[PDB]
Amino acid sequence: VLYVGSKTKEGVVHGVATVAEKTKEQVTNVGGAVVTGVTAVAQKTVEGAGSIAAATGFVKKDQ
Amino acid sequence: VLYVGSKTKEGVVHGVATVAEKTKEQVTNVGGAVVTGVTAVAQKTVEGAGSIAAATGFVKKDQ
Amino acid sequence: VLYVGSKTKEGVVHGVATVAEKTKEQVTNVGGAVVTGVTAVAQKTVEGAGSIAAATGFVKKDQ
Amino acid sequence: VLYVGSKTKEGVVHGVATVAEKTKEQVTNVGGAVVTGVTAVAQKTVEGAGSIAAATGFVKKDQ
Amino acid sequence: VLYVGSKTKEGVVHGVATVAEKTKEQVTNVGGAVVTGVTAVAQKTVEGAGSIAAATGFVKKDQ
Amino acid sequence: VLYVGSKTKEGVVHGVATVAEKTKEQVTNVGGAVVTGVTAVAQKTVEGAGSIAAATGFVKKDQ
Repeated sequence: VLYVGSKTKEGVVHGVATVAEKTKEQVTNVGGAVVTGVTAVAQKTVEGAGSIAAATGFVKKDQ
Repeated sequence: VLYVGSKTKEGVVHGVATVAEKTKEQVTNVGGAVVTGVTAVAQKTVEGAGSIAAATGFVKKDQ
Repeated sequence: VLYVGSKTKEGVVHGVATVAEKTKEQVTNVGGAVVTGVTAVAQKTVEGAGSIAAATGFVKKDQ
Repeated sequence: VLYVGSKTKEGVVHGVATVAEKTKEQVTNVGGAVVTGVTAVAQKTVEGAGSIAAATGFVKKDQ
Repeated sequence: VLYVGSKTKEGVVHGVATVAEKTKEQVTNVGGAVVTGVTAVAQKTVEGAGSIAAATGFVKKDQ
Repeated sequence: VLYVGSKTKEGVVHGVATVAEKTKEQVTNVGGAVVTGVTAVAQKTVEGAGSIAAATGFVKKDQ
């Protein structure tokens, strides 16, 4: 018995109950980015950059 | 018994109950990006960049 | 018994119950990108960049 | 326009999301009654006795 | 316009999200009554006795 | 416009989110009554006796 990786739990979501009552919901975007309504998300990365809900703007490079 | 990778659980979502009552819901986009309504998502990456709900804008490169 | 990869669970979604009542739902796009309504999605990548719901804008390269 | 019975809603269940993870579940009965696991039930009675989940025991009448 | 019964809502359940994780669950009954696990139930009665989850015992009548 | 019964809401349950994690749960009954786990229940009665979760014992009548 070495158990280098034994019974683990990483990057895990469980047992989520959610209600959302909304009569009106609007999103208006003119350029850029909008991220809305992220729920019950799990991720695991090995040797990388992990972004869950990352809104980024204009990425310009002018020479 | 070495169990290098034994009984694990990574990048996992389980047991999610969700209700969403919305009489109206609009999204208006003019250029750029919009990400909405991501639920119960799981991902695992090995040697890579993992993005779940990533809205990015204009990626320009001018020379 | 070496069990290098034993009984594992990665990039997994299970046991999801979802209700969505919406009388009206509109999406208006004029250029760019829109991603909406992603639910119960699982992915695993090995040596790659994994994106689940990634809206990206104008990717220009001018010389 | 009299609208004696207009747009009503009585004895109604709507928009229910439910998850139930149970590895083991036993019921042992020796006489009597057992009622278990009633979900999302609606009833309307007019001039009567309405019982949804009513477990009753030995109803004896000896003379 | 009299609207004796106009737009009403009585005996109504809506928008319920529920999760239940139970590794073991036992019920042992020896005579009598047991009522368990009633969820999202609606009832309306007119001129009657309404019981939702009513466990009653031995109803004896001896003469 | 008389609006004897206008837009009302009576005996109503809405917008309930519930999680319940229980590794073990036992009920042992020997005669009598047991009522457990009633959630999100609505009732309306007109000219009657309304009981939601009413456990009653031995109802004897001896002559």
